[PDB]
Amino acid sequence: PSAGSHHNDKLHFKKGDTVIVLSGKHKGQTGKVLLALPRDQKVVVEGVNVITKNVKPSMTNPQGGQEQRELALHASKVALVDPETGKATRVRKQIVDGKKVRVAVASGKT
Amino acid sequence: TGKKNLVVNSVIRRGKARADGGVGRKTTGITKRVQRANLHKKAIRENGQVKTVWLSANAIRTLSKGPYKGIE
Amino acid sequence: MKRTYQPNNRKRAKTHGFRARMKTKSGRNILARRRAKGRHQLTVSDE
Amino acid sequence: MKPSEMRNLQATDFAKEIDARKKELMELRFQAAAGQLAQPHRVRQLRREVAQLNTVKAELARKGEQ
Amino acid sequence: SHYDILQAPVISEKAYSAMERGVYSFWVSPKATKTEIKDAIQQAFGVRVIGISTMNVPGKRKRVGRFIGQRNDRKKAIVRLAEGQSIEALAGQ
RNA sequence: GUAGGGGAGCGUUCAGUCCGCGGAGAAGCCAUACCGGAAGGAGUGGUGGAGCCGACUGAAGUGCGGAUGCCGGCAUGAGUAACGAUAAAAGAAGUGAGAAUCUUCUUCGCCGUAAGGACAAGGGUUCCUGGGGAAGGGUCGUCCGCCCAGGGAAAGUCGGGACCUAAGGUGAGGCCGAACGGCGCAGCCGAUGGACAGCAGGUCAAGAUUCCUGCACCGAUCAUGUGGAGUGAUGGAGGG
RNA sequence: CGAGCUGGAGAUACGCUUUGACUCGGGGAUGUCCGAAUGGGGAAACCCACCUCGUAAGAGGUAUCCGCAAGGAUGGGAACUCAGGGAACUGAAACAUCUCAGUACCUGAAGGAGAAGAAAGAGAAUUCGAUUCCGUUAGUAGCGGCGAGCGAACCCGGAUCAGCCCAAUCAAGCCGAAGUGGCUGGAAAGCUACACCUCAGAAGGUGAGAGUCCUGUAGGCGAACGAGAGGUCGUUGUUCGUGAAACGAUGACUGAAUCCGCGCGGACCACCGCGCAAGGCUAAAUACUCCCAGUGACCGAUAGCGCAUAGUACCGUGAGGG
Ligand SMILES: [Mg+2]
Ligand SMILES: [Mg+2]
Ligand SMILES: [Mg+2]
Ligand SMILES: [Mg+2]
Ligand SMILES: [Mg+2]
Ligand SMILES: [Mg+2]
Ligand SMILES: [Mg+2]
Ligand SMILES: [Mg+2]
Ligand SMILES: [Mg+2]
Ligand SMILES: [Mg+2]
Ligand SMILES: [Mg+2]
Ligand SMILES: [Mg+2]
Ligand SMILES: [Mg+2]
Ligand SMILES: [Mg+2]
Ligand SMILES: [Mg+2]
Ligand SMILES: [Mg+2]
Ligand SMILES: [Mg+2]
Ligand SMILES: [Mg+2]
Ligand SMILES: [Mg+2]
Ligand SMILES: [Mg+2]
Ligand SMILES: [Mg+2]
Ligand SMILES: [Mg+2]
Ligand SMILES: [Mg+2]
Ligand SMILES: [Mg+2]
Ligand SMILES: [Mg+2]
Ligand SMILES: [Mg+2]
Ligand SMILES: [Mg+2]
Ligand SMILES: [Mg+2]
Ligand SMILES: [Mg+2]
Ligand SMILES: [Mg+2]
Ligand SMILES: [Mg+2]
Ligand SMILES: [Mg+2]
Ligand SMILES: [Mg+2]
Ligand SMILES: [Mg+2]
Ligand SMILES: [Mg+2]
Ligand SMILES: [Mg+2]
Repeated sequence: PSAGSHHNDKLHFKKGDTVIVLSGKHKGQTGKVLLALPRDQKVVVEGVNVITKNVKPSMTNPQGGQEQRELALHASKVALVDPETGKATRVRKQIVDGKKVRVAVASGKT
Repeated sequence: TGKKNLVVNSVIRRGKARADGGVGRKTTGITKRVQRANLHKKAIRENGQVKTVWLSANAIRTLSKGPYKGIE
Repeated sequence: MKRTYQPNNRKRAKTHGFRARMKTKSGRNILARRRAKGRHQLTVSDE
Repeated sequence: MKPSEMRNLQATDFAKEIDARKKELMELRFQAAAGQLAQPHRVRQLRREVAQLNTVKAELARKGEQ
Repeated sequence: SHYDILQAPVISEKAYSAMERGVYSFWVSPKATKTEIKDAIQQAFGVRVIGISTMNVPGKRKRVGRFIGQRNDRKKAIVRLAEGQSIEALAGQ
């Protein structure tokens, strides 16, 4: 049963956007959006961190080796930022221009 | 399959012993109930162009009186 | 000794197949009454 | 392009356009099953182009008949 | 059309040495005919074809997990030309 | 105190409602010498990982040792019986992580109107190459008809169709019949049969009157000729 | 719709897309072979053709019946409806009339429903006024080896209403309020101190229980395209089993009156009442539920459909089982 299922497969944010971790261990940290997977509702922030072992696989690399790279995350501990405050920061949707739609807070915008 | 009308349809059949009596004997007791069927005959006559076909008996009269659409 | 089942391709097909099963009413009936039970195996034609 | 480069061209070209698109598609195949076919996309893209071509000559030939 | 048909070439010790002989061998399209194949290669290879053969082959039913499946069945075709008229595009293999 | 009627209650779920607990740990499970007149229910300790106890009320798929009951699991019999023809095996050599069993060698034993060879029906990749060893193999297996991957099959003359008809099956019109339908002339389908042009050799790990070499045959359409006036069916006879 | 996409599938490499992809709604085009198959054959998915146009590659046509043509029919559909056909086990503690029951099944036709329908009627009040449906009358009147057992209708209340003609708005989407600090904890949504929203406290996701994170809800907008006669004989139907047997209904024989006339009122007669046969269509309420949605003192892995999916594995020559 899908994860975006109950979230109208809807990504409230976007590839690029800065983010801050609400709930978890990484409570509050900054990250550009490197990967935003809407259906599974998963997404990568430059924060997270992880040590993965990529097993024997002789090609490439005879021996294994390891790797410090980072585990993706669930767009529900992802939070968009408010340039002023920069924290727990909901979103309103307004219109600048000229049929270009946008995004404020309680003090726009981002 | 008569002239006017199809046909062939019918019918079950009973039958009873110690029948007949002083209007009521004691009464009639019955033995049977099975089933039968019914029919007609063959006759060759005309319509529009040329035809031959089956024809009843009632049809035979009804047509020898006059053409109720088909002729002889 | 010798057994019930001695396969014969022409027999098999000319007996149980599809042109065969449709040639008769009760075989149309067999057909759709199979289809309803979601047979993948519709008929020995489908072997 | 997708709209502007097909409807500007006439169908006696389309026949042999189809033809050449095919030909390259075929040589592509031979490559593929010979190895390596390092650009798989090009195949499906040529498919796409073909479908375009036919959609075109079709809708067109039937809209000129008005 | 005059291409679609020749679904691939054939690859093996055999095919290679036949090629070396001046006999070329392809997979083709089951429904096809031998006249059709002759017209095919004669068209898209500008060659004199004087010899031909075909043969439909099944397809190794194989399983990948609890999924017993048949492969698509092909139609290997062999052609022999005349006067050492080798075909270019495969002559390197 | 048996069949039986009566009386009061214990537990299970779902439900309404209140008391309320729970990641400093719910249910479920495990141990035990506590409590209740009994169905039962508490204390604490170990398990577990996210839900649940209690009171009152309502509704039930509501309490199992039996039905040669049903599903499933595991015991007995038992390390027993059997390893599927009494045609029979030895030694050397090799390989491997490991060999009575797999691969070479040299013998021995059995079949030999077969236990050899070639087809058909059926089976379907079991064929060949290289690999694998869980399970299939009645032991073992390094092996296999098992597992993986890749290859292999070639026709104008063989066999079937592009020709024929038998039994039989069909079948417009036709003959019948509550319906579906049952018959049924010609015609058509129908090989087990009629008809019919190619033989000899060579070779892939794996094909062979196919492919390759050598020398043939048959029908078809065109052309240069001999042309130089007849061709000969949907019916006739002969023949088959 | 606006940032990601490249099907489950979880795999590499190839790429695509802010000139707007992917996904969604809405039309179109292409759609091999089999199957009503339908050019002819055939052992379904294969074989062999003939004709028209094309330079070929191709494209069309070549079933049968109703028709002047145009045009319609063929086959499928879980149940629902109508019709031709029509069982038995069973019960009567045996059986045969009888009951099971016009039930099971077979078949024909047809639809989104169908059937029925516009009085020679119920009827007993000189009343109602086409039908279908429910309630009721009513287990009453009656039927019956008067045994088992079978069982109406008129009236009364509702549902929905109709009577016409002929022959001399939903379907894609958008927009939507309001919390933070400390604490335990692997992790806050929980504990806590103070907060604000509510036309929004239905729900679901987030490291453990979130009204104020997310998706949403109340609410508000919302598309180019998109959808709204008599008689006789053998019988039978209704509660109708030959019973006083009316009436309809037909198989075979007979086939009257048309207005000072015809038909019924449960034998039959007068009287006195209700009625216009021999020609047709008809929405509505009603039945079902393959499918879509909402709910639940319905199930949660021996339950629940057979299936957390599969009519598959497996058995069966087959139907079929599973
Ligand atoms: Mg061949
Ligand atoms: Mg295999
Ligand atoms: Mg409760
Ligand atoms: Mg519980
Ligand atoms: Mg037991
Ligand atoms: Mg015993
Ligand atoms: Mg011992
Ligand atoms: Mg013993
Ligand atoms: Mg012993
Ligand atoms: Mg022993
Ligand atoms: Mg042995
Ligand atoms: Mg021995
Ligand atoms: Mg040696
Ligand atoms: Mg060694
Ligand atoms: Mg041995
Ligand atoms: Mg032999
Ligand atoms: Mg082998
Ligand atoms: Mg073993
Ligand atoms: Mg080894
Ligand atoms: Mg016949
Ligand atoms: Mg033969
Ligand atoms: Mg011969
Ligand atoms: Mg022959
Ligand atoms: Mg030859
Ligand atoms: Mg989208
Ligand atoms: Mg096409
Ligand atoms: Mg056909
Ligand atoms: Mg009847
Ligand atoms: Mg009986
Ligand atoms: Mg009885
Ligand atoms: Mg029908
Ligand atoms: Mg009578
Ligand atoms: Mg009667
Ligand atoms: Mg009467
Ligand atoms: Mg369980
Ligand atoms: Mg189950």
